[PDB]
Amino acid sequence: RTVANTQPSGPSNSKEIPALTAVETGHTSQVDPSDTLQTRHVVNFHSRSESTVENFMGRAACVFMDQYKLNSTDNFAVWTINVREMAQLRRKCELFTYMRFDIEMTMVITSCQDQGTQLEQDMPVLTHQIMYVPPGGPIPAKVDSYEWQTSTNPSVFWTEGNAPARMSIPFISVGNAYSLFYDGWSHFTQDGTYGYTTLNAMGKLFVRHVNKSSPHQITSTIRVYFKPKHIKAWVPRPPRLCPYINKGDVNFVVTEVTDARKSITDTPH
Amino acid sequence: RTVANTQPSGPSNSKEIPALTAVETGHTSQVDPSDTLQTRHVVNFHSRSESTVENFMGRAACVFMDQYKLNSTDNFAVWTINVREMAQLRRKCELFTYMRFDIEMTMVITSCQDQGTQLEQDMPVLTHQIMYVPPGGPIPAKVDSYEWQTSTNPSVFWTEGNAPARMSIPFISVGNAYSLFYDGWSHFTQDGTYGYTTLNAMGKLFVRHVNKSSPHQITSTIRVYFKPKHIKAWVPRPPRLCPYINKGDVNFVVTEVTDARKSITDTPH
Amino acid sequence: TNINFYKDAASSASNRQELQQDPGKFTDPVKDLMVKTLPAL
Amino acid sequence: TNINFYKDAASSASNRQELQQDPGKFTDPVKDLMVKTLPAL
Amino acid sequence: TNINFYKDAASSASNRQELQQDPGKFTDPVKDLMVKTLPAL
Amino acid sequence: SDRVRSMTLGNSTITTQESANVVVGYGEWPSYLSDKEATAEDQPTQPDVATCRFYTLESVQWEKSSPGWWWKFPEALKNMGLFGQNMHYHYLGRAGYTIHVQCNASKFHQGCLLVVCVPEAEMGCADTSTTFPATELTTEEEPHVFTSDSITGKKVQAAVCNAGMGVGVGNLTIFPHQWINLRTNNSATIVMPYINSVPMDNMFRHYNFTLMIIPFAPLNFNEGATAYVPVTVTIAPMYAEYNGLRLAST
Amino acid sequence: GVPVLNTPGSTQFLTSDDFQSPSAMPQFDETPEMHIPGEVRNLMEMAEVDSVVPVNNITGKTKSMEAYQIAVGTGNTDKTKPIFSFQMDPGYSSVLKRTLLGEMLNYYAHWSGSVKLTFLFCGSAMATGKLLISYSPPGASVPSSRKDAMLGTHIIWDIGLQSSCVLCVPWISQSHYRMVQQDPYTSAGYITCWYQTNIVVPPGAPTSCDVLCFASACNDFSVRLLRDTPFMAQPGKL
Amino acid sequence: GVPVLNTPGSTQFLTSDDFQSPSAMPQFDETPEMHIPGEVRNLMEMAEVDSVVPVNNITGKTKSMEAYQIAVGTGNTDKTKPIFSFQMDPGYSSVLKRTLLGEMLNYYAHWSGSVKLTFLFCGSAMATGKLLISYSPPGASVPSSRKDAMLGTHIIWDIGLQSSCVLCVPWISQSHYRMVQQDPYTSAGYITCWYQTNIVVPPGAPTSCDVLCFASACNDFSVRLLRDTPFMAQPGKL
Amino acid sequence: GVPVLNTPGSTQFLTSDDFQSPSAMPQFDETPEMHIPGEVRNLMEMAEVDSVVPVNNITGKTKSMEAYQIAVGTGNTDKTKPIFSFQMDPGYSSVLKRTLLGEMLNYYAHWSGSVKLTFLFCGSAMATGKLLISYSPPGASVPSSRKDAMLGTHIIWDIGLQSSCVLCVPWISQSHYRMVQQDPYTSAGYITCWYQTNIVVPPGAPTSCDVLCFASACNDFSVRLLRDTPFMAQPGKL
Ligand SMILES: CCCCCCCCCCCCCCCC(=O)O
Ligand SMILES: CCCCCCCCCCCCCCCC(=O)O
Repeated sequence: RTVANTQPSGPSNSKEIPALTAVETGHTSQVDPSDTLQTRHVVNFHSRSESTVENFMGRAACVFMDQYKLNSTDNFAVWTINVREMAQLRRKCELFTYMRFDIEMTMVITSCQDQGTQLEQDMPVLTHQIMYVPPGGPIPAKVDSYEWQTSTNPSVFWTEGNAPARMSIPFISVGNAYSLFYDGWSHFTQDGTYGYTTLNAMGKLFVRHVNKSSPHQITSTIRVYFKPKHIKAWVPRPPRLCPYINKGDVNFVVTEVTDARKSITDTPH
Repeated sequence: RTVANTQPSGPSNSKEIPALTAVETGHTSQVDPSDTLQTRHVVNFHSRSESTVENFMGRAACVFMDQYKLNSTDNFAVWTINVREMAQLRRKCELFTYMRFDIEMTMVITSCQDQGTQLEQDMPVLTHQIMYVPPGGPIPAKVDSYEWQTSTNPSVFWTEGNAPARMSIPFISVGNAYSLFYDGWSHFTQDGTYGYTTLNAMGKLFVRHVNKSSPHQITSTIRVYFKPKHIKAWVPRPPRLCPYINKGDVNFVVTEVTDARKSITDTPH
Repeated sequence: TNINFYKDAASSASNRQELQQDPGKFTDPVKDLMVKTLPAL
Repeated sequence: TNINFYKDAASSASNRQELQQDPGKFTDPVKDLMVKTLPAL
Repeated sequence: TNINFYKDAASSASNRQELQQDPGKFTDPVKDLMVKTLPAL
Repeated sequence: SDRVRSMTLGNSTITTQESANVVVGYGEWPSYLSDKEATAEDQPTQPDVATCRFYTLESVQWEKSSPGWWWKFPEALKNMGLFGQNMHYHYLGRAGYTIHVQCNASKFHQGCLLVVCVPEAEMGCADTSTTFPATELTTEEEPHVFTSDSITGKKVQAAVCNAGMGVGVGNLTIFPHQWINLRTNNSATIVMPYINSVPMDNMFRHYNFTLMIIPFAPLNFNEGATAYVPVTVTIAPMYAEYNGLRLAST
Repeated sequence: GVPVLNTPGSTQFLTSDDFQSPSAMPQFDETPEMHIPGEVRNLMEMAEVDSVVPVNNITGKTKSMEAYQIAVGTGNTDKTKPIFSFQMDPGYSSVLKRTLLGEMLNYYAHWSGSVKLTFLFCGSAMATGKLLISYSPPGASVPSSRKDAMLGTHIIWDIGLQSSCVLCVPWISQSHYRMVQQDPYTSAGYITCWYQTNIVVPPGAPTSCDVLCFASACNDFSVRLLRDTPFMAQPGKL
Repeated sequence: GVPVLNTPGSTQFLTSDDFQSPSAMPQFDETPEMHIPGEVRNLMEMAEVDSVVPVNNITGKTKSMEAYQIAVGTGNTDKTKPIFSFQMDPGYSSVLKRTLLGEMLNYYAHWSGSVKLTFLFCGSAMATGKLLISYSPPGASVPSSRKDAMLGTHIIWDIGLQSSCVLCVPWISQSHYRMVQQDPYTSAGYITCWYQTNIVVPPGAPTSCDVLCFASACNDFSVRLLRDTPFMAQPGKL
Repeated sequence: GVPVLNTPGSTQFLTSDDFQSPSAMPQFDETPEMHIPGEVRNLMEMAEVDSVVPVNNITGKTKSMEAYQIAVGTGNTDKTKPIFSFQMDPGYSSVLKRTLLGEMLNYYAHWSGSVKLTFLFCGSAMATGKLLISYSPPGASVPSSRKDAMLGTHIIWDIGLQSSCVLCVPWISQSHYRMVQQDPYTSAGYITCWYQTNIVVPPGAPTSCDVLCFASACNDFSVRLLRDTPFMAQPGKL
């Protein structure tokens, strides 16, 4: 599974011109260092492991951080489920237009115990219900609404102090891939929502405290970490140089192509 | 296990009239899109998975939420064990008249630490005894009564801060199926309890704190989640359009057949 | 995997890998066989 | 090891031991085969 | 026992049952073989 | 020789004398949607030559100061023959486009065009808060020009350096790309197959890809050379299959 | 004992988990299973079976029986107007949301398959007419002329002895699974019924005949992502 | 039950863990996979594919298109000066950090392989000249004379019909994996382009021709240690 | 799921545990291993290799080079006195504690094996003399006369061309493993060097010759119980 070994080369004066190619063809030259220059026989035990899209997405990264409190809509956290909320994994997922990945969510929830005048009352271990409402499903409006009855909606019901909750999610896109980039309008009139927001509507994630109330306000932070696995990247894209501005669109502020250097001949050190 | 593939079709002028059927027969037409119209050969890799009654009931949903306190009858929670208490799983179970399901109860219990004048005393980890009294068995009247001695009554004795308690329950109905719908009176004189309350008398669930007392009032909420597994649905029923009013009867307030639209020709967008 | 670690049959994982289906109970409950390619009468 | 303890295919460990690679999709997408040892024209 | 439950080779128990030893790298590094039962010169 | 090329898709044919090898989109040749990968049960309308022909779009003058142009396909093919008619009269459509960009320049002309088919080139709004209308990115009649610098308003961010998608334009070669270098090339052909998550998608709401022609080296010609150097896009959908005959959408 | 490393998913109550649990009553002799007719091993079976849909769900008529009744008449007036029109997607369309396929659709987030709408002419036996029941795939405006509906998928229903024509929507979608929730991306087409010919009736038969539409699922039909139904709303404890 | 001893790594969320977890929706019928062209099973494939690099990243030119343009001229002035010079290491070099190999390098901490820089002469067809594109391995000063660049690894680019010479940096390193982050120990060499011969042009052709450098990865190229990219900085919630 | 009973050793970080843990970077391509000469697969190999010991560790001489130098002279004075004397146990003996075997001994609590002390005469080539290097097993007083040392294990070193006699302490112990820490029970013997004959030198050679003692481990040598070394003391953060 290792990369191709550098074949031994020698002096050459021929008509092969391996270095001389044409980018006009659009084909990146398949040349090796043995072609242009003279190289020794180096057996490359180096392997393109951890560079696989499966391994690259294997690193779990946050996609959703929100603060929901105990003792309105601030007692539970609502997440329009998209990878684009957090820039760290968004740019990874935006390296490819289509990724057919089974996403492994690992919720990390930490209670904060908000600083108040009175904080001398100790609440028992806080259980957390991370319910997933599929798109078009019943969206709860209160922390005790009927939607929290998980007849069909999956829910971990994670309790604090245990191992972080983790529920692997299959490939749920209506299409055959998750369109991270989708230059398309929601409506056929070409008017509406432009971007990944249209196709990447995978429901919502409502996070609440299973505990009814606490003597003092406790604002637990739900840190959702998305680990893509069984990924099928299908159309590669460059990383977005510009910083992410909107989580529902690719809208960006202009950014330099690279870090500017003093001169075209400016080589530090 | 996938659904039937759309067989290729072509132009047809014959006496078969696949589209022309008769609903007077009571038989839903077995026609395919290849029959009425002209369709390409589409291999349907789509499967009727997650639509199975086994998978549909696989999603665990709440059936019983109650608040029982620490430091009368309010110190333990009594549940006449029925799926109908919570509407979310009730309508799922009411999709079929008879369901022979081994029910997997997963109790989710979260302490609340009721807001009081003094809450500066920290109680150790609260253990919770979820006892099941079979129908006709000894029903406790106090949190420390002799009934809590579980000589025969199953009890998880779950402790807070651990994994949520889960005790799979076999098919315990006296009949050969759980009659979710039962248009029958309790007594042969046709006078008494009408509905599922008659046949679906599967005992009671008493939830208490194993801890004798606490310095301050703690009202833990028992959230019982029922996951049917090994389900045998036997007589399908439509979902109840009307909102559920009573948990012991099908009694309902009249509701529209569907969301009314402005006109018979009113097509939004 | 599919190994049952509990003796009781009910104390086992849900049979989510069973996709048996017989719509003919509801869609085709008539005594006389009805073929779509012939008039229903 | 490689034993899958969950019935659902998605509920399995990531396929981090698969190092399949076809750079020819991107590096060599031309219809006519281009050999480095000949002029590209 | 010796079963490796993690795919990565580094994510395995230490090889504490390997007692291979070659002191001749340090104790006997001379090019010409030196036998204790003869003068070293 | 590889420089000469001839593509006879449909009635229209394109013959070139200085054209490098055609860039098959991502190495896979376009084809009709197979029954295994088909999700629509309608009978596919497959005009082999009525719609699968070379459509010559509006030619845009490659000025010295031109930073770039983009066409949004297949919406750029509206009102272009029976391909556009089938777009209008069908809910779902799939096509593999062998775009052919013609830039006839003399041997004394300096310049280079990255003709790159970016699948799903989601364009960024000039003002990040709002969203541009459809007219700003759609390419029904004229190519939408990338601006040399940043622009503002309810339009598409046309900064050529960011390619309008917040992406390094020099890295746009990651997508199926061919270079029209007037030193060597005068025409670039990219045979891009149908590229989308869904096997067939509507051809109005969703643009299957965007053909971005980015002059990396601006056109440089001395006085006396032809100043009107045209960049003519001739795109031929291949294996075009449509499902869902419906009322024409306009 | 055995060295066990707890995964980050330990001590959680995932709702959709196939985890074995200890039996509440071990070795409990379940009541012997009997062959109760109608064993539902999938709710797409109850979707496949016909269901009268409330096509005429105009205000007030949902309370009465006229919601399902599709009114047709032997009158020249409004003959160039649709008998009805509604959205094809059973998930959010007002007509099809509370029907058997729709009710078994809003319990899910994704749906795929060919909806087949069986149209029963509930009129006089001598009332003969030709209708044009047309599913128009999305991407264009709702058909406002019978020609526009004819341009899409359509079936001519010649009302006769059979009295029931099945308009099978041939799953004209750009994605393998349309989304049950209302989203323009997976927005379905439009099912519109028009008059291909008037409902000719004898002088002794009523002109205002009725039609019933039975939206049913075909063998292709499937749902992929389960979700709590928005219809069943519980304001509080029962 | 089974005696299980929890390892000291229990109840932790390691980001790079191959731990199986319960399915959110068990037996969920994923949409059937279709052969979407361009399947990326490794991002070293997108590194291998060419990418125009911003060689002329002088202040202001990064905003415009002239960042990639490598200016060459038919003038005797500054002919003994490099056409360009920059650091070979794609990780931290200003020219190569935001290119395809560099962007897929700053997502990692270690990189190994032969960077190949394809240089495209974007000038007049009759503009013929010889350049000397030289990778000098580290350990010495940046080449300030064309002879110094010739002393290192170099290729003479005779601009002609092909118009693209590939300078393949032959991985001249003292370690199996250079570090992406800027460290003097694994500091790479210096890629400098000079004039082996002037860019001779006819009187009717522009003197100020342009060159594009395409830094691409060879088959040897690999990255070993993943890390969050320093380029993608998120000031706050989007 | 599987019934698992946690052992009383669960959720603990035992330092000496062979517990598998999840990989920080899964499928990380480690740099290929090269045959670097001198592969140490056991630190008893570095114990076995010779090491000059500070026999003459008198105050002040530990700072200088004279700690290793064992002074010998061509003088009748103090000829009936030991050339040196110290404790055999490398764990706590001042001479042998910081040597290669001793340093690899204080990293352990138990030690077993035959220490071999190679004595190199670093004097004039014509300086010939006979020494009596004697290991006396414990249980008796430290040898104060050459006869007492002769009564124990001893070797006569005839200084000549070889110039190095190896006094191999033949592991005279009452237990299979002596304890590295200073304890009288596993207290080792006493290594004392005396003059069997004077160091006769020619008139042109220095009388005050020097001797170097190389305490080395034999093939028998082993250490059994690891412990933090008392030598490496860290007062605070570096
Ligand atoms: C708590 C159990 C259920 C968990 C469900 C939460 C995850 C829903 C599925 C996410 C799909 C991938 C992310 C959105 C699509 C994309 O932009 O790639
Ligand atoms: C704590 C261990 C014992 C658990 C016993 C609690 C569950 C009792 C059995 C419930 C049967 C199914 C629900 C009632 C019948 C129905 O309406 O379907």
